[PDB]
Amino acid sequence: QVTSQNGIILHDDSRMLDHELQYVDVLINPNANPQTKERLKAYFESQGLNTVSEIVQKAKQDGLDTSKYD
Amino acid sequence: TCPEQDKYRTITGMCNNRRSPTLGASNRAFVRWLPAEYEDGFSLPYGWTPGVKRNGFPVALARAVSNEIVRFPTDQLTPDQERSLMFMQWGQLLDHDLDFTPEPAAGVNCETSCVQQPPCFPLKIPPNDPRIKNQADCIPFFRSCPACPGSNITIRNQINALTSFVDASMVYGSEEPLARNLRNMSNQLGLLAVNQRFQDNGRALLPFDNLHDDPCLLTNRSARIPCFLAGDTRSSEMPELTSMHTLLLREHNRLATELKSLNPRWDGERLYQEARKIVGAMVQIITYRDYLPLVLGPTAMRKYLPTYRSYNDSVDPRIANVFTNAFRYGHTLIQPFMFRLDNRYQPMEPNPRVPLSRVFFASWRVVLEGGIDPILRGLMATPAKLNRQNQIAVDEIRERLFEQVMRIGLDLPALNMQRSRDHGLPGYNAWRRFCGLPQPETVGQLGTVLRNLKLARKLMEQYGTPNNIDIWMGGVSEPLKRKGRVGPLLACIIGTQFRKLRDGDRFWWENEGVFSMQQRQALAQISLPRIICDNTGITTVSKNNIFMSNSYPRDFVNCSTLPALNLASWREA
Ligand code: HEM
Ligand SMILES: [Ca+2]
Ligand SMILES: [Cl-]
Repeated sequence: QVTSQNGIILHDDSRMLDHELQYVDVLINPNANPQTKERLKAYFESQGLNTVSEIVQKAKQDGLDTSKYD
Repeated sequence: TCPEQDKYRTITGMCNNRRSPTLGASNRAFVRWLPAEYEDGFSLPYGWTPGVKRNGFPVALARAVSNEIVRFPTDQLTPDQERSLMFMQWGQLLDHDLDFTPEPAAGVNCETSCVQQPPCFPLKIPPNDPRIKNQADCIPFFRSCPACPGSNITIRNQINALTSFVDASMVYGSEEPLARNLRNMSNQLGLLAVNQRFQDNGRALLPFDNLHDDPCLLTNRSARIPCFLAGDTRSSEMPELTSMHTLLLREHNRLATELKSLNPRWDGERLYQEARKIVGAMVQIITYRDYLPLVLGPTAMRKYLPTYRSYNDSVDPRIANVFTNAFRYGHTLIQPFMFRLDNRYQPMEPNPRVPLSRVFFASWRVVLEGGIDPILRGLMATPAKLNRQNQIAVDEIRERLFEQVMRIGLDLPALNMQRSRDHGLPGYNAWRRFCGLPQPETVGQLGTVLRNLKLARKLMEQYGTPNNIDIWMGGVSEPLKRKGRVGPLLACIIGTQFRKLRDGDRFWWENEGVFSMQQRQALAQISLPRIICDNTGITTVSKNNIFMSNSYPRDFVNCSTLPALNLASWREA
C-alpha cells in the first residue's frame, strides 16, 4: 500500500486523492445525473466510506481542504 | 479461474496466459534466468560480512568502482550525433511499464543511519572519496522487499509490482484501486482524470498525488506544487518523464473523445477500454518498430527479435531479475541538463539549461515554468549523451542524485551495482555464458573483449577477476554494437526479454483476434511525432525516426505533413 524507492515515499494507497473529494459535489447535488450519482455512491461504499460525512472526515484527516463541506 | 471470452487485458495482467494465469501479473516474483548468488547461499548479498570474499577475491565497494571507472570530467561529454534525448526518455518511460522493485519505507532508519542491519545495506565510502570526506558516512540503501518474507528455508527473490507486458501500465496502473483512481468518474465519457487546479495553455495536466512528506514540495518550498499521479508512481521523478506521462494521458482522452463521436451509444467502460487498447498498441509499435532497433542495432535485432509469427502460450513473459539491472544501461545516455526550447527551438529564458540535480521531483517546473512543450522540444532537438568507455555516466547522477530531497546526494551507478548484489545477481562471466559468449578469465582476454586494455586493467584492479564484475558495470563497459547503443552482453539480455514479452503476450497488437485487419493497417501509421502534434501546441516535430533526429531545423518537419490515425474502422456496425 505504501510504495517507496530510495527512502522516498512515492505513493500511499490509503490516502485520499484531491480530485476524488470533488466527487462529493455530485453526491450532494440534488439535481445530479442520477446514474452517475449511483456509481459514485457504489465506488465510495466499496472503500468503507459509506456516508458523505465519512468521506469528508477521511479527506480532512488526510490533509485535504474540506472547506466547502461545513 | 479465467474466462474463455475476454476482450481486454486485466489491469493486473492476470489471465493473460490462460494455462498459467499469474505470468506477467503484477506483485509476483521476478523469474530467475540464472540461480541467485548470495554470500551465504540464500539471502545475504555479497559485500555484507566484512572480510568475506566472492570466488576468492575481495568484494569491491560499489562506490569505489563508481569513483575509479565511471567518474569522468563533465567537460568532455560527447554528444551522440545519431540519437535524441528522447531516445533516453522513451527508455525510462518504457522501463516503468515493465518493472518496479518495491522496498520498505523509512529498529534503524536506513535513511539517516549507517548501521548495517536489515533492511539497510548502506554503501560504504572508499578512502579519498572525491566528495564524501567523512569515511564513516555512507550512501543510504534499502534492500528490495523479499518475495517470500520471513523465511530461510528458501532462496531470496524480489517482487515486480508491475505488469511485465508492454501494455501502457505506466498510464493506467497495475492494480485495480489505483486504476480506478486514475479514471474520470464524473461522467460516462471514459476519460482519465486530469488536474482540476492547473492547466498548460488550456491542455490537461496530471492530477496531484497526496503524500504526507511529499518530495516535490521540498524541491521548491514556496511554490507548493505536489507530485503528480500516474499509472506508475515515479512519474514526477523528473520533468521530462512527467511530460511523457502527461502526453499519453492527453492522447488517451483525445482518442476516447473521437471514439464517442463515432460510437455515441458506447458507455464509459467500453470507451476507456478501447482507448486504453490503442494507447497500449502505440507503446508496443513505437518500442518495437522505432526504439528497440536503435538500441540493439540490426545484427542483434535480427538474431534476438526475429519476425513475429504468433502468440505462444509456452513463452514465459515475466521480467527476469537480471533485466531490471541490465536495462539501466540508459543511465549512460543522460545529459547533465534539462533543455527547454521555445516555439522557434531557441533556448527558453531565464533558465534554458537546468542542472539535473535541481529538477529531480520538481513538478513545480511543469506547472509554473511553461508546461510540457519546451521540455518536449528539448527532448527532440538535443542529442543524447554517448556512452564511451572513459565517459560512462555523468556526475549529476553519480554525485548529486536526489540532492534536493535527501540528506546526501546518491550515486546512481553505485546503486546499480549494490542493487545487483542485493538481488543475488551472478556476475559478468556467468551472464556471458548464459548468452553463449566467450568468458574472459585474464586481463589480456578482457582487454580483447572490450577492445580497451586500459579499461580491462581498471576492472581487474577493482574486482580481482572478470567473474566478479557486476552485470551493469560489465554490460555498459562493452563496446557498442554497430548502429546500436549497447554491447553484445546487454543486447542479448535486452533482446531476449523483449522477444519473450512480444511472443508471450496474448494481447500483442499483431496477434490474430486482438485488432481487426483494418485496425492493424490504421495503427501502422502512428508515430510519436504525430502524438506530439495532436496533444500539444507544437507544430514542428522531429521526422521519423524521432529517436535518431536531434538537430533543428535539419531533422524537423511541419505537423501538417504527418497523417493522423484514422479511427474509421473502430465505428461499430
Ligand atoms: C531522469 C533520469 C533517471 C533517473 C533519475 C533514474 C533514477 C533511477 C533510480 C533512482 C532508480 C532506482 C535506483 C536503485 O536501485 O537504488 C532507477 C532504476 C532503474 N532505472 Fe533509472 N533513472 C533514470 C533514467 C533511466 C533510464 C533512461 C532508463 C532506461 C532504460 C532507466 C532504467 C531504469 C531501470 C530499469 C531501473 C530499475 C527499476 C526497478 O525498480 O525495477 N532509468 N532509476
Ligand atoms: Ca506493463
Ligand atoms: Cl535472472
